[PDB]
Amino acid sequence: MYAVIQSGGKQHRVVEGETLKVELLKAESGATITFDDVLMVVNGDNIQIGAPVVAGAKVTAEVIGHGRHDKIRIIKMRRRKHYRKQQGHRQWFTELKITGISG
Amino acid sequence: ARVKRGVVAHRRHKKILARAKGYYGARSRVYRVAFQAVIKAGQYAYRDRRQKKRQFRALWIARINAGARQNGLSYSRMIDGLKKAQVIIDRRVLADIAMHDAVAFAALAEKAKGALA
Amino acid sequence: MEVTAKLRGAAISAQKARLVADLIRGKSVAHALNILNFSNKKAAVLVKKALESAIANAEHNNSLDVDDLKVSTIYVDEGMSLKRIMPRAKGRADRITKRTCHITVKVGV
Amino acid sequence: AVQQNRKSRSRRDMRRSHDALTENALTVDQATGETHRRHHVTKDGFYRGRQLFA
Amino acid sequence: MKTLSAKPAEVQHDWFVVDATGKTLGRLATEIARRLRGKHKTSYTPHVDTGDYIIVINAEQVQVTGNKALDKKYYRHTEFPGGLKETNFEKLVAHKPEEIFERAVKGMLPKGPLGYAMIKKMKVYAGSEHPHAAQQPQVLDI
RNA sequence: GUGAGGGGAGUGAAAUAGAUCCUGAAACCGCAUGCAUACAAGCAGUGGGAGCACCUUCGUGGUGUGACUGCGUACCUUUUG
RNA sequence: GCUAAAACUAUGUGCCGAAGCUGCGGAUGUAUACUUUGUAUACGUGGUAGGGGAGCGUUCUGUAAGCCGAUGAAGGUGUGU
Repeated sequence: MYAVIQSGGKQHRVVEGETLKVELLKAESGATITFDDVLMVVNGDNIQIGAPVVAGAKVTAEVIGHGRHDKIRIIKMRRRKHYRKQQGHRQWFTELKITGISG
Repeated sequence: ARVKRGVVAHRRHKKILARAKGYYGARSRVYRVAFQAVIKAGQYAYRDRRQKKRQFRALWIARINAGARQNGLSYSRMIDGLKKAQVIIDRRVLADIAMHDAVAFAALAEKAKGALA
Repeated sequence: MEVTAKLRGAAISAQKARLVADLIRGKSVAHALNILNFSNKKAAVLVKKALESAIANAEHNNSLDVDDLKVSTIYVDEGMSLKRIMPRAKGRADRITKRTCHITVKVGV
Repeated sequence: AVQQNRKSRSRRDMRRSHDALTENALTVDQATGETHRRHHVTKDGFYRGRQLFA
Repeated sequence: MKTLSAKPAEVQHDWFVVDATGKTLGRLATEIARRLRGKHKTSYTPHVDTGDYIIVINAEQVQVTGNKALDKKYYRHTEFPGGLKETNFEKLVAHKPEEIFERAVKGMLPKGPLGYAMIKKMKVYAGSEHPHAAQQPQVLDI
């Protein structure tokens, strides 16, 4: 079994027990998140592709925690024009652990 | 109040040289050359954070084209057929399935050509 | 456990002494002594002095056997230079550098 | 005529890559047992058995 | 890091044989270059060689249209002053059939070490026989 | 070589405080280990990325290196540029 | 490299294609309402010469006959954050 899910404006292909990082969510650590907008479920020969979505499919995951990625440096410089500026960045994320996939 | 510059100046130069680790020749030893090298690296990184998305989309499209032509369709016809069939799976997942699961991709192509018909 | 000898302030360029150093790096002490004894380089005399000093230290201070020793480590460093003046044509003067070097020899079994 | 750019340490060492020294031909003299330079009289005046100095 | 690149140790190269009798030069060359580069495989990776081996037989029976048999020119320069040498298609095909295919496919492959490695997988022969029976090539009709 | 210089012993809290001797940065020059490098053309990086070596909580981990590959003609000043 | 084109004329159906637009996450300027709020909504955030606003570090004076320090200050050299 593997499934296709939507989260954070992007799509993921997941299997049971996978740990993945998605865009920051408002759920608390230790909570359960349920996806009911599954796009595709595959079990060997059994294939289900949703027209927009698969009716009745579910993917359940647990929230592990939140964090920030590694720092990125932004540099801008216009040569011969006396211009230069800099800034740093660290993007937020949420970590999920897939606990159940049902078609 | 006379101020000496040594400690702060040494700290700034040492930070620049530390960021210049790994470059060839004077680019990792000499402060002037190293300082010019770090700024150019930053500019390149800024540009390539935009170029990366285009490069990966091109890779996905090529793999989807190969899978479609294995199943008897072209890339453009397969994309149009999926759009007509209302499937909204994106190219990244489509290319992953094309690489790692031939049967599922064959099912997707069957759906697309059935919608095209 | 290596035995060390140092020769500091030898009046020769380190670039010239290194040619002799890499000639004997890693060899048996008897073979190195033969090479130095029949070399015609000026640095051979200095390198031989350092090597015999190291062998004597190993034999006397540490009570080792000369038959098993080898040249395990050797390198040449730069020393303090002397500054001189050389007069050239038309009233111009140039600076002359007289270079020295330090020689380090380690022997071990 | 002079350089327009300073030469790097890598190219300097590449030029010097042909500067290594070479060992001489040494041989143990059978008559006296000492190591001597091949085809040369020993330091104490022996060559192929004959002696030069009384 | 969910999009994976092909691993060179896991790439399988297959052997195909193509007969050039009566085919158009460039329209055969494009397909040959595609299969040499590996564009027909779902594991295609730009920095990895994934293509196949292509043997070409009857290389002197390839064709060109129009008046290109007499009018198409091949140039080279020996780097001595005035050293430009010139030939045409109909003499070159009689003399060295393999160099025509070399030029045509080299112009369509990438210019670099990977391209040099890719072009090594094409074997061109004038007659109808090839010495690669041990590799058991499969007939490919392109 | 009754030289210079060093290795022991000894003094001292400390001798890599040993005489132009507190601390001992950078340019510059050596030795050692790991990886890469002798069919390939350019501001030397950047975004990808196989393999190898060591460490390891054995990992979707850490450190070093970087085959192959897309893009890419330094900085300052003065100028319509 | 291309000739019932991979050329030219006309028509049609798809697709590719930018830092443009949309999606998700984050920061900030101004204004309107919450009738303190730091909160929501709306519109903005390419920049030379210039104008305006807000800050980081360095040496010295008071606070300081205080607080830290041979169970190790300043300085030097790595690592993590």
